[PDB]
Amino acid sequence: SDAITIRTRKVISNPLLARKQFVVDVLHPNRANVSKDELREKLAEAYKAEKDAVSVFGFRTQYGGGKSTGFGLVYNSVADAKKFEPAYRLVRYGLAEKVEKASRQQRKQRKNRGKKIFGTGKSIAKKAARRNAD
Amino acid sequence: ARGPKKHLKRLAAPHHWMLDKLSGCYAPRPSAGPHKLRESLPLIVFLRNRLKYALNGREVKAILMQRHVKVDGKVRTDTTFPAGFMDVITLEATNENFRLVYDVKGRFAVHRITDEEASYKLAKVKKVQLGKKGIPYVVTHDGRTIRYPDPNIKVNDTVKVDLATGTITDFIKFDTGKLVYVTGGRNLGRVGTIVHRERHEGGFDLVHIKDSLENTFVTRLNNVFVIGEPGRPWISLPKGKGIKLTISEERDRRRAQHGL
Amino acid sequence: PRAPRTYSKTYSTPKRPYESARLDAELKLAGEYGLKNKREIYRISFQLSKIRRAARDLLTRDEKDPKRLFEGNALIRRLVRIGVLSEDKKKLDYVLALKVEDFLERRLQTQVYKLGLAKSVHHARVLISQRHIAVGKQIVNIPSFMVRLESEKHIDFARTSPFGGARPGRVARKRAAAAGGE
RNA sequence: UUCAUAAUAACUUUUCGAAUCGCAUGGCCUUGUGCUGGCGAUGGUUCAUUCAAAUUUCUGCCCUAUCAACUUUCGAUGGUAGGAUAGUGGCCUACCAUGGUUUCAACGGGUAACGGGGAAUAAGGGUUCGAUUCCGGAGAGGGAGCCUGAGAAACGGCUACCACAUCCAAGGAAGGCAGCAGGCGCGCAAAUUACCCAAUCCUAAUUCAGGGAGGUAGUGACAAUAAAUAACGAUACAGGGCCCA
RNA sequence: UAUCUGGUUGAUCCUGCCAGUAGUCAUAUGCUUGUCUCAAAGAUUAAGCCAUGCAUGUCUAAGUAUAAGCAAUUUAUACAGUGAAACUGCGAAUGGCUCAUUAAAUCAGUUAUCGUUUAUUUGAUAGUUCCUUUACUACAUGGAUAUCUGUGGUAAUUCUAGAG
Ligand SMILES: [Mg+2]
Ligand SMILES: [Mg+2]
Ligand SMILES: [Mg+2]
Ligand SMILES: [Mg+2]
Ligand SMILES: [Mg+2]
Ligand SMILES: [Mg+2]
Ligand SMILES: [Mg+2]
Ligand SMILES: [Mg+2]
Ligand SMILES: [Mg+2]
Ligand SMILES: [Mg+2]
Ligand SMILES: [Mg+2]
Ligand SMILES: [Mg+2]
Ligand SMILES: [Mg+2]
Ligand SMILES: [Mg+2]
Ligand SMILES: [Mg+2]
Ligand SMILES: [Mg+2]
Ligand SMILES: [Mg+2]
Ligand SMILES: [Mg+2]
Ligand SMILES: [Mg+2]
Repeated sequence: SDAITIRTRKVISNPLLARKQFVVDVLHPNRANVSKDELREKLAEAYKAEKDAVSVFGFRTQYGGGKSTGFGLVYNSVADAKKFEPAYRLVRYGLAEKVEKASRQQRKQRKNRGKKIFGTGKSIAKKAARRNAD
Repeated sequence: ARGPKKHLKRLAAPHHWMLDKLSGCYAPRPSAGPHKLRESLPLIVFLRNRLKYALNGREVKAILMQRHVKVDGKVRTDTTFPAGFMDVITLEATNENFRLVYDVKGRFAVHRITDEEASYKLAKVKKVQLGKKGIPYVVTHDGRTIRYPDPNIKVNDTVKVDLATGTITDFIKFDTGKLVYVTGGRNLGRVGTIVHRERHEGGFDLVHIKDSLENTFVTRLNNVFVIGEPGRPWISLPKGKGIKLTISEERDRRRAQHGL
Repeated sequence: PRAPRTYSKTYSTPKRPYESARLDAELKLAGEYGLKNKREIYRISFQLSKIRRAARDLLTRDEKDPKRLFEGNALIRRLVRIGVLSEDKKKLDYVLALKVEDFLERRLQTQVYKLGLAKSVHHARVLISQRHIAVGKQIVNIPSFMVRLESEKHIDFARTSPFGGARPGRVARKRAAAAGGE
């Protein structure tokens, strides 16, 4: 029914990261939400953009509906994006993979263990072997 | 107790930073630097909020460590670098040069300048000492020292520094009837010509300052910073000519400028 | 901690709780302008009281003093923006009066009912609650919103609301379904 | 200022004056792989500088006379000299002097006393509360003493004693939740062994590592904010003004 | 919104105090609690006791790498890519918590350091080191310690002896 009109308030060229900081203004009557992926897709004819260097954050829906303010960062490169953007955002977008460590608590426990002990491990193993035998 | 304070809380922060009191509980404490913690302005406060060139601390770090940023001469790798008064910030990208000068109401206004005036710093003389071997050296207000100056340089005098080298090109002698800048207190960022000195014995020395709108204001020599001759400045001043306008005047201005 | 998150009281409770005349007046006001809470009336009175205090302070400072020139004028402007104060009436004495009735009249609850759209105040309230009132393009479900002179013409039904365009509501759909399967 | 500094005479278990690192890698010639040379990091004495730090001056504090004199043994007050201290000084020690504070509340005794900013309280003037978001200060069972370090008399550093208590094969060992959650106990009286460093920020050799600092939620009627729990309908008997009774 | 009403009497004026009333950014608590933004929360009593787990560690191009560790392909024979681990270097004296002390002390504002120390950051900064000073002085670079390999001791723990 409605094609959704997207204009951009407060446009900074931003040369320090080559990105473009602007306020994304979405107008979607009848439509439920923006769906950020769609907006990203759209952002291509707007500033000669690619579905890689387009970033959107914020996107709180205004009261009543229709209007939705956000914030956008279009980088000059994919490389640029993958050297200035926080990793979580990239993961959300679908560019860098979901980075896996462990639970914080487990990590902390490991650290504590490391602290409580001295050496590489081989010595400890040897000691254990001697305790196991005698 | 115990030692020096490392952190700083986002409420205990100096006023003319205008940091968001709610979002965040710690402010940036500027590191050990040239200017006083109270007078100085750190880069993250500036870059993130005054210019809006960043939105996060990480962003600021990225901006800085890639070494596009230059203050007076060098790059300064650290975030919390103290940049006080008259300091020049040259950003390598698009050559957007700034001098950190106060505004009418006391804020470090984003004053955009070209490479011509953004080549020299003005520096207030703190003290003149004869150092080792018998060498006179002049002390700038930004802690900086220049060895071998003009012999007629005294305190409260102001000095040009060419930034590329630690050298004096010219200086403005302290004289009653020489246009001036005020840097602290209730009256800050206003500009006048200095009417008369009050010499005084044993600490605190006042000068009476008069602007273009015939409004006298008296201030200590601590906050007084000479800019040059009456009529001609050595530094381009912020919009509104940096004259402390009355509240009524401000209201009028607001009511006159409804343009879209 | 964070610190500056300050919570304001916004209303004053009367010192005598069963002073009958006052109570009656309050009730009358509620009846006139459809009010769930006496705290709404109290809230508005508190606001008015604050304004009065400011006015009093200004008056205390002499005629054509700087403070009087500023703050009083600002207050007058503010009042004009809300409406309430008449365009002839801009002299601080008027502010000191202002009644209590006027604030309960220049608010969405009454401002919707003022030109029609509801034919009852309770109806209007209900309408406001259920999102079918827009200030211009933006939906307001605040009954005691306080409409503000410049927006006084742009109060209308929302774009996404029954009896104002868009779509049929939950009962209409049911009716349609019934019609389909008879 | 006997200041900075200069100058002479010396003096010192002679303090320092780079036996370091990476990315670059060109200029000219006597062709040595020569002399040179561009940034960049660390490191180093002096003097400024900020972050500070101790001291410090003035002025101001809650009750009580059922607190009238108080301090001087074992410094009270001052002088003089040293000692010590980063430096001033009863800050110590030697030696002399006999002062010093008080009825304008000294000195004692209390406190259900951390001090401010502040908070509540609706004329004005105040009252009462501030353990608590910011700043100071204090303390990390209780007292003591130190070590390293620029910076502690640290407390997630040690040392001993006192008190409360863990593990033992009884010979020995580690202790310190007023950090966060969690438990016991007390009591009128108070939350989840939750998640994450993304934001805020500091710390590191350092963009990258970390931070129950911090934030996000669970609980949560602490208070404060905002407001639903219906809205009009056609009727069927009577109102309230009335064309006239 | 500078406000008062009930109670001494048989009734009256007071004086008075007791009630009520209104608030709490003051607790507790009583039943009731559909929402939204906000969010204080072991202060009061015992700075009482505390099981367990976790709250300060850290590395870049650039202080040390022969991990007998991965990595290796397009850069890698003195190393050249990350990189645990351990020394050296910093930092653990910040933050956080708490209010038992403490009454001219803290503290507030206020001066001063011409009465001092200040790692760090920022600037500047040692042409002068030698010692009869031509047979002279490694400066085109001078000597032993710890990570790991093994032998372990021990009821155990940020204990660690011996050797290389
Ligand atoms: Mg002496
Ligand atoms: Mg107090
Ligand atoms: Mg307090
Ligand atoms: Mg207490
Ligand atoms: Mg305890
Ligand atoms: Mg101790
Ligand atoms: Mg600690
Ligand atoms: Mg320990
Ligand atoms: Mg706890
Ligand atoms: Mg409770
Ligand atoms: Mg915490
Ligand atoms: Mg609940
Ligand atoms: Mg009164
Ligand atoms: Mg009777
Ligand atoms: Mg009472
Ligand atoms: Mg307790
Ligand atoms: Mg170490
Ligand atoms: Mg602290
Ligand atoms: Mg106490």
